[PDB]
Amino acid sequence: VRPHLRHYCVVGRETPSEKNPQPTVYKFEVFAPNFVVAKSRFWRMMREKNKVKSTHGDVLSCKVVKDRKLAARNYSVDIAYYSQRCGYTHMVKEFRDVCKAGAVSQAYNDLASRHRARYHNIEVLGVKSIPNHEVRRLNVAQFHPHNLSFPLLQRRVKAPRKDRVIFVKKNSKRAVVA
Amino acid sequence: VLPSRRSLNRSSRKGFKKHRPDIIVIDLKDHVLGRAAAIVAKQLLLGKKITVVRCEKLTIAGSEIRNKIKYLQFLRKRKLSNPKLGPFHHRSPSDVFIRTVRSMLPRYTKRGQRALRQLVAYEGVPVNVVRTGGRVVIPKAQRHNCYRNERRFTVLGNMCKHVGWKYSDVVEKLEAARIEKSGRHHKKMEKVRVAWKNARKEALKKMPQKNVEVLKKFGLA
Amino acid sequence: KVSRKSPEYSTVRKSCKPGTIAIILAGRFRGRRAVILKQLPKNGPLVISGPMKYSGVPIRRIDSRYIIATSTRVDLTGVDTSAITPEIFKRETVSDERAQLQNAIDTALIQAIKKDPLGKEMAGYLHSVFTIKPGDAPHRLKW
Amino acid sequence: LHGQNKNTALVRIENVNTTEDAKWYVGKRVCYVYHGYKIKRCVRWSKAPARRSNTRAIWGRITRPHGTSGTVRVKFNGSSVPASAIGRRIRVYLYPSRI
Amino acid sequence: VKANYIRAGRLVRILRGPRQNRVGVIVDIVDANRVLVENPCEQKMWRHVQNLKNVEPLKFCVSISRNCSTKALKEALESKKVLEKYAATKSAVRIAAKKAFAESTDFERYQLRVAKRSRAYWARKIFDDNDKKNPVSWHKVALKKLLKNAKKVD
RNA sequence: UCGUGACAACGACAAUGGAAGUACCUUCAUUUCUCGGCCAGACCCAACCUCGCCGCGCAAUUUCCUUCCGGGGCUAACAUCCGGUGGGUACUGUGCGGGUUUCGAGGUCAUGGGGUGCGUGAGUGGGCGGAAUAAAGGGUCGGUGGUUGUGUUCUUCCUCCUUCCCUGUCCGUGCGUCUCGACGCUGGCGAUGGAAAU
RNA sequence: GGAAUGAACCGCUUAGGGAUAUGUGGCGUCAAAACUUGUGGGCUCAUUCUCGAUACGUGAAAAGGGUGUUGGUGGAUAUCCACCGGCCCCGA
RNA sequence: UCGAAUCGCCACUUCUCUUAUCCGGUGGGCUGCCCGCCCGGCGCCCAGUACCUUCAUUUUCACAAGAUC
Ligand SMILES: [Mg+2]
Repeated sequence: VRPHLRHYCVVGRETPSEKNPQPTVYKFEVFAPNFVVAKSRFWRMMREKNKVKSTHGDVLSCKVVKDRKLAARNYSVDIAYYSQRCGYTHMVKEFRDVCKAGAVSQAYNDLASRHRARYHNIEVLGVKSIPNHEVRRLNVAQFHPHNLSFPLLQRRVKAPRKDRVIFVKKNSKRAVVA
Repeated sequence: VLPSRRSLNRSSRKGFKKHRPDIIVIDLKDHVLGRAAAIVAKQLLLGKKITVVRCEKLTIAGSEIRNKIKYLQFLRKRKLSNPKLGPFHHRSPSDVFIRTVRSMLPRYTKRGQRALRQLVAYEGVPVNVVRTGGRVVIPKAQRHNCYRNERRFTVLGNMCKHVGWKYSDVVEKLEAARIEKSGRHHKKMEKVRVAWKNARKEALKKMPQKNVEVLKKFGLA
Repeated sequence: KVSRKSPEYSTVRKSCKPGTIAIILAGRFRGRRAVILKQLPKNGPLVISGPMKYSGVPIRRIDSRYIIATSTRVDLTGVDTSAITPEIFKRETVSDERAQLQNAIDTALIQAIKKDPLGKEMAGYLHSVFTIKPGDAPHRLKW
Repeated sequence: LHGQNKNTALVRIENVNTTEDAKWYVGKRVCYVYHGYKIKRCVRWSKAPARRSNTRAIWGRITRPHGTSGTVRVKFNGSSVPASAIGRRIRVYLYPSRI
Repeated sequence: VKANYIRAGRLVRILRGPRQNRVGVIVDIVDANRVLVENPCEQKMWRHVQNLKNVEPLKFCVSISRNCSTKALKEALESKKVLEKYAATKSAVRIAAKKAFAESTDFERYQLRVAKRSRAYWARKIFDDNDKKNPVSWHKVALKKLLKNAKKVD
């Protein structure tokens, strides 16, 4: 519900014709805000790989995939982003999340803050739920142990929107103004 | 202020003795300077009378060296041909707060000038403000909801000293005297506070049996 | 279905019913409570008469937009209120014919309130006065 | 940013702070109370002579909420409210009542 | 320093959500600022994600393991009777009282007003007759000073 | 261009100017005075615009859920993870609905009315009158043979009966050439005055 | 109508007026709007022409450096080496 | 002389300090769990929850036609 970038599976093919009857049917996994963007990414991949353009092809399915459950997991996401003066950069990162869509949305925000890369310059190669004992990052492995505990400090507690005072008495909750 | 003979004579005929307008007193200890000024300025424009005390305890984000340099840059500005017409650089903490609030008001219309007239801005808690009533705070600028713990901050009084203010010792001497007098008085009347508390208790078992149940249902007894 | 020409026709809120306690919001009796008795034959104003002993509000007419109908109701099956007719208000010290009508209806209203199981609490309730204190919100209440 | 339009006024009421609370007050009557400098005509000038005074009132109604913090929009009958009322008290009555 | 620790089996109360002022037990921790909350002995409150800025830890704890079954959690809660103890806490009663006032029907509001007035009157009567003997108020203390001052002249 | 008497005020934004109100002045105009072309408030009909509450279709809900094992992992276990076994039968999408044999409310100082009352001042209404009482048009079940498509039988859709379940049917009112005019109920103010109102 | 200001930029193009909704641009105060919205993530500390923050707007910056801090890639060993990014600092 | 706008008040609030902090203080047992100990208020229509008690014709809104100063 919270994450953007839903999980889409796009199935398509080149239109049947002479000199190429019964063309191959391809499958594509993409993470996009809506199915219009999902189909746009599918044809960009088809154009640069199979030399097939959207004008001469058709889409057979634009289904939304379903995830397993609501447990805590480890996700490995290998991603690539383009920039000038550096070309293409490939990396593998690990995240903690609940579903594949959430992990990939985290990765997109992470690349924005740490490397200043926008959505259309980023290509996702794969996402997989890996077990413990084979994650290579300490910022993820520190949540594995049982009996894990920590306190909440430096909290900023804001009141519900209905209460929301402006001036309050020094030694009481009297709410002088508003 | 300073009622002339016209005012005293009119009050004598009419029978009036005293009058006090509705005023809010804000304790400015541990408050972010910019956030408190913005909240107060909007309330002034909405027709409120505000008195702020302890203006020497306002805090500014950053180190004391950084903020002192910022003031020395402001002090450098003056009308070269006639400095007595140029910008005026006030030095007391209470004057600095009023200047900050003034820059957040339309100060060249009669509406803004009237709004600025409704702020007093004392230093410490003077004798004419101690017994007026309970003080208030602004939770949106309390600096324990605003600053991260590890960041250095400046106290306004310390920064106002070292650039020209020469009443820091006077203010701290008067504040310490106020604490002792207020502390002595508050320890007194502990008997009447306890007596009233022992009166609300045992008031139950004297009230009718139905009103106590209603009090229990609403979590008041 | 009821024709608009017929006297029984009326378009008033379902909250305002005979026997309902109401808070008067305007006029010389603002802030007091009274019992709604009936409605005038056409789509006219309601007739409110709180017990004169309790709230000191006599029989008069009021618009439904100047009261707040509370959720506490007193049964009025015993009372008749058939003597209340528009011409008694059309006539425009108190005449004694008005006094006898007010006194007779008041006794029936008082007896009906006493018949209610919470009669003593209701009598004290009708004595109270509504006001807006500094720091309360009438829009968050439930009535 | 281009200037003001004086046929509508903005009123801030105590203890609303929410759009849902401001929607309770749509349609309610509003008045602004001030005084003149002599006794002019008033309602019930002949039936209730005790009412005669320098006090005067300008009435209006609440049309719709403004923003998300509980401010409302008010139209003052045909004319507009004077600009000397900015920052002063406004009365918000409880009638007409839907409750 | 004295904070209650965030861990599996710790009861929390929700601050500002749709399920405001509700209690559930933490069952797992995912990253720094997200947990899974569940309470099987109350309507709604199935397993769901909750931000750590929207909960407050309580003093009560239940011995369970991370990612435990719903039937295992239900058994653990009833054995320790933790939910009943929270209901007896003063913080819970204050919250329950505020909800009761929001539902009031202007007749119970009058009844509460009568009850408070009755207590205030009796407190005033109790405070006096403890001021006649062992005076404590401002006026009763000054009466002794006045009487002794007038003894010599009168 | 200047003097004088009366008055209005006014800090310093040079004045002048525009818009919208207000406070005092009016040798101005129009209306009313026992009905009013004055000021308010509520109500009705039509129209337009909103909010609550309740729902539907689609393989969208199976790249999924649950049990019993073999790996693997932690700690004694469980869990995250990978292969198999038998059961399956609030949920991250998309297109839409709901007042008249009645689904609950709100607003128009942002609209027109004679506000059903006289005559040609044309209530058109599933809404106003008269009649009649499931009227044709849908949702499931069980059978019934033609059809689309996988795979070497079952899967859709049709037409034809059988069970229950839901809803709402028919009729009716042109003017003797054309146009404009007609402003209900309640209170305040106004009874000829250096009067009210615009 | 917006970009504080500007012939030419952004939006839109113009009879006299109401109601509703938008565009560009915005919602700490000046100044209408989050009375300082989120029950969303990260990164950053900037001492003397004073860190940064609306395009056109060279309406001001380069080569070259810094484990200051936060991320990646490729090799040895159960920490070391080489290289490349983000924000900040020197060059100024 | 003045007709005016404003509509809570208190000798229980009117002392101080912290927010990585026993949020009322405060000890003990085995680096987080468990176990003990002691101590804002009034105000809204009988001076008070109880019997009794004048409200009008100001007969449908209008600055509260009433108060404070
Ligand atoms: Mg604003």
